[PDB]
Amino acid sequence: SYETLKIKLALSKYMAMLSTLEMTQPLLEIFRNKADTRQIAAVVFSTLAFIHNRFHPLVTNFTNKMEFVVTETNDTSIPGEPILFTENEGVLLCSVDRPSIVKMLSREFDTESDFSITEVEATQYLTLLLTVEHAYLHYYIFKNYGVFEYCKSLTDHSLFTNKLRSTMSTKTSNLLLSKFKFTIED
Amino acid sequence: KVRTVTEIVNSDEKIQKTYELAEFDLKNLSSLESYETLKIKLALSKYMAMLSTLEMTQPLLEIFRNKADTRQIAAVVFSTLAFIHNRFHPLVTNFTNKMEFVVTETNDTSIPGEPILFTENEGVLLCSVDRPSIVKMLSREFDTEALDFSITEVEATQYLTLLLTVEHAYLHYYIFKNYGVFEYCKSLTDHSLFTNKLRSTMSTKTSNLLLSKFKFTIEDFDK
Amino acid sequence: EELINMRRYRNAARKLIHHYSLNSTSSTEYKISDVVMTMIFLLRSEKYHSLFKLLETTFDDYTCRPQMTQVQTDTLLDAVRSLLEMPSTTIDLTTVDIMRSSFARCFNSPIMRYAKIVLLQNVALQRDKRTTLEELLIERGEKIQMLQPQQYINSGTEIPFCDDAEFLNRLLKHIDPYPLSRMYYNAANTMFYTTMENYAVSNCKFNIEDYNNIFKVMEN
Amino acid sequence: INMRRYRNAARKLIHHYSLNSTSSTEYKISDVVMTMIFLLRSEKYHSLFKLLETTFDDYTCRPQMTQVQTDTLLDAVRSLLEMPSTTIDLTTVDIMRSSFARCFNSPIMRYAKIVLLQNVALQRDKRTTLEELLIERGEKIQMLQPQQYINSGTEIPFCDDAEFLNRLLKHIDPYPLSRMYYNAANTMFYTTMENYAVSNCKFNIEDYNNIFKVMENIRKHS
Repeated sequence: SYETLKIKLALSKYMAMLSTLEMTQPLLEIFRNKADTRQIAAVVFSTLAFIHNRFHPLVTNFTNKMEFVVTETNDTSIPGEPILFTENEGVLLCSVDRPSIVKMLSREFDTESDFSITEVEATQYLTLLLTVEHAYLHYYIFKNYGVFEYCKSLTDHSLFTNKLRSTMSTKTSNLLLSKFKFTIED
Repeated sequence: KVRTVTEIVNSDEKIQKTYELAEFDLKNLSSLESYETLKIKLALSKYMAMLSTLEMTQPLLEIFRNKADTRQIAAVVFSTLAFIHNRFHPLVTNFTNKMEFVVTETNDTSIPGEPILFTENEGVLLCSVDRPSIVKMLSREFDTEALDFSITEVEATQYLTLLLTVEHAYLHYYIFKNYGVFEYCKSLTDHSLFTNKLRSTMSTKTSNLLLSKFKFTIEDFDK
Repeated sequence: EELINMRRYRNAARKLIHHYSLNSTSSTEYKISDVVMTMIFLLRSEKYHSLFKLLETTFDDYTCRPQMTQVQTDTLLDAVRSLLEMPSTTIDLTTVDIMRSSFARCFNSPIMRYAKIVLLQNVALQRDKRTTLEELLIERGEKIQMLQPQQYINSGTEIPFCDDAEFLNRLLKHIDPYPLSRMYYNAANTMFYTTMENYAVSNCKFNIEDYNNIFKVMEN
Repeated sequence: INMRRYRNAARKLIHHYSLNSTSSTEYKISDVVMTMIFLLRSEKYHSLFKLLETTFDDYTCRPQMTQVQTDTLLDAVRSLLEMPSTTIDLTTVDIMRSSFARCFNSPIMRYAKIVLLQNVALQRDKRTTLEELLIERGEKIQMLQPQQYINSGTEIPFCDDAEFLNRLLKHIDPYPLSRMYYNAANTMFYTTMENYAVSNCKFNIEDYNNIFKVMENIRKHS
């Protein structure tokens, strides 16, 4: 359908962004190694900018300054919240669990010029992007709503649920996450 | 026992699967501090119970002191070794070979680190021990801990500490048994090889060293 | 003491003591025996022994009275003069205080320990199956923020409007006709698997309905 | 003149340098000074006090005590540790003396110079080596028959009532944990390097570094 067409189109454009400026890693996932510093942030920052500009094309250049911490310990760990971002004083600082990401991205997966591509590994992009989407929710919340409701929502995710911003659409229709539905069974 | 359902942009039904409750409680208990503490304490309890069964084991440090009777010393050694054998694997509960054992009374036998010495010839496996230094090792155990049955923590301290060195010896004996004199000597030159050899050892149960660190300042590790 | 070669030890101790004076600092050098000798000498010299026992105040938070007769204070300062050359800069309470400060800055528990191995504690779990992630946040306290943050890529700012056909269209040729649905299914599976595991690890447990709300995104 | 307090410090210092020094940050230059003063006061111990003060890089005409005088000295030592259950060999005390020599020869200041070494002062003008351990050898073992073997209390015993053993366990639950190790295991089997008392072949950090790489495997392989 036209829907599938546009979905794979957005997928392909995600591959285009993945054709990143640096894209220097021999890996698919630098995260495989403890050593990296810059490429982590490169990927993250880039993906965030991409998402935001998709949500609206009305941004020139994505804010430049930011700072980061790697997190790799149970102390650092926050179940449910693999990635975190705040523009404190307007200055973005952010954190991401290397092990928590890797240990499950790498998990076993179902299986039902050559220049050829593999579904599951592509899907890694999808899943990670979903995590970024979850983050962005709260991000955009706090962007216009105060610390009180921000912090509250960080647990009451339902708070933003069943409240529009402009409309139930609010261009969310133009976001891929809208196309999915789920329920935990009894 | 749980199930899961998911849906799509299209009306084309859903995907479903089940997931099993057990693993999650299993893992949280596998990290449950109290659980592991209980495990190690249970091990120590088992050992002390075997001591009680062993002719109602008498006061330790003096029993080891005084040169009174080699018999009880040898019995302690043998029983502890069998206990470790059983813990690491109950599957092969024991080992037949009889032998006498050597006590030695002189610094001139001093082996640094190793207090206990396996040896063999002519099919007569044997082991040997310098009591004096070990007596000193046990003696003076302030155990400051500053920071009805008379079962004090104090002598229990030694009752534990023995086990560590006995385990260390058990390693060497196992190595020799599997590979004999050449590997045994080449190893007891330097313990460093142990893991590189024993990578196979996916044993069902775990060594004592739970505290996961025994380190001191980097300095003086000079090239 | 017969043994202590009183004259020699006196001379050495004096040379050490001078380092409290601004001009003298013992050439930034000492041997701890040098210090040790001085207290002994003062104990052997009663003219000083009084002052010495008083200067036990130097290290001791509680040693006895400051208030002594004017004559008594002179009885101390004169002994000081005798010990020293007393060429100028006449002995005074200012000198006394400076001395005391100098000892405070000298005796500061300088180390002599040798060795002792170190352990660590590596189990999160404490007895609460109930734990909310909220109170776990209270635990975390953003304590990590005490730890230095790390610069971003410092690329400046950009939006990659990467219009393409050279690579893009050949990518499009790999239309990749796969059950996108079931891959999404797997993705969601693993994502809740991650969070479920991490909850278990924390010993936290939660209302599944909250997760249902979290997922509940789409409308109209 | 708090002779009492000074002694109280001194005894701690004695244990700290001798053996089983479970204490931490025992060192205090003022306290050791109080120790020296206590020694001076100890007319009966003036022999030891003079011996100790003698510690300098000269040490020609060591005390050369008659064995009787050494025995009385050991009596003093035990009476002053007040833990007399053993009389340590004089050589340990001389080694602590060498440590005190290091203390003297120290213009060392606010810098946190932990001594961070086992003192090499046990020498008898000899040299020693690891493969030479094979030459230290068990020729003696070959010269000795093992004392005996007998079957009595024979063969394979096994565990008693779990419930009774839990009864006993309840006495164990109160006690702290792992501090027992940090006292006994740490101190004792660090200081086991004392075995280098045999002409001091050097210690080797390297094999002691086994510990992490060996224990890790438990977690590494679940």
